[PDB]
Amino acid sequence: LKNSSRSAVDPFIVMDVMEAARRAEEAGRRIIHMEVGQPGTGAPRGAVEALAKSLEGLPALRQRIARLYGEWYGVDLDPGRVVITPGSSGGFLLAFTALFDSGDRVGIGAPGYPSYRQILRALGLVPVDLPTAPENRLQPVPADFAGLDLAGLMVASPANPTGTMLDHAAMGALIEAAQAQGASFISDEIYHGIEYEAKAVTALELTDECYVINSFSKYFSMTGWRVGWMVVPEDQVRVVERIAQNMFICAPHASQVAALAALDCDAELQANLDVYKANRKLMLERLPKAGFTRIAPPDGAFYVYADVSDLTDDSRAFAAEILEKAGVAVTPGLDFDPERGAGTLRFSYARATADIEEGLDRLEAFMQAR
Repeated sequence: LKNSSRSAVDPFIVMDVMEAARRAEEAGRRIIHMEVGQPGTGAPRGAVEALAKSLEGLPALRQRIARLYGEWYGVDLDPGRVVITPGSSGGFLLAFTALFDSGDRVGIGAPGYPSYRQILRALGLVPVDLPTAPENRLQPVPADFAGLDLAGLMVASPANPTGTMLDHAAMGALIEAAQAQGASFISDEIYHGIEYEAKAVTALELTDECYVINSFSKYFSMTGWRVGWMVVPEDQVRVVERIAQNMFICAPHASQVAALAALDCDAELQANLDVYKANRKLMLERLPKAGFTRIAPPDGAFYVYADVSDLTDDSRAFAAEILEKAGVAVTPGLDFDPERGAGTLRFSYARATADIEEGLDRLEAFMQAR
């Protein structure tokens, strides 16, 4: 069988460390997992209870999400504009299908989420990586795409892998600039909720002419459940609905029952966030001490993105050495930034505080002996 061009997506560099981590554990070694981009926790107890009862999208879930926009952002949102998706992959599929045609160019910041470029290519679209600068908080600025003919622009705040966020001014400027050159604006708000001192800004606070993509996988701690949502303009709901119907793309009902309930599990989800707050405090104090002195500001999410060019020429080899010798799994930067990632690393602090404490001890000892 002959394969297509769109099928030649790139294998994730992080697979070397994750498999090596699995091999380490099979041989008997406890590894501290600082490589995963998912919460250490499962679905909140109230979500699990709700599903268990039922065993013994959804209008109520759309309505509950709409309420979240008022309570979190002071945005009055019609639930008719909330589309329930099978997660963020589903949201990206639906957004890109609604908005772009074969060969359309879509601007994405580098460093960024590895799957953006791959999903765009897989659909016959053209990802255009925008190398972002430290002085710009590793977020795109209008100048980054003023020279580029783009059909769309995608931004993330808090971002993977950096944790950096876009404040109201930064988001406004981006939206104004996108709109002015005909680039459809997509706001990835998947890590909203996982926030420290900076307040997340929904693109809905600045415009309705945007697609917002979200998920229950992060703050709501339902990674694995394949449920999320998107918000689209009033005039775009029917476009999305027909695609979702005609392509049968929707969240499992079991997952929708759980997510409805998860939205009211504020106490548990804030407890998870207290853990992230404690771990972040530890990362910020102890990583410099270990030799990781150049990091992007971890405004939100649970990542630290480090420039390690003083320590190594090849973050892939360096991550492998950290695993072998320190028993700590970290992610090379190459998946996020193919041009500059050989000199960067991403740490995740989504695990228990004791695991982070342990990870930092291991890192410190390794870097001393190195």
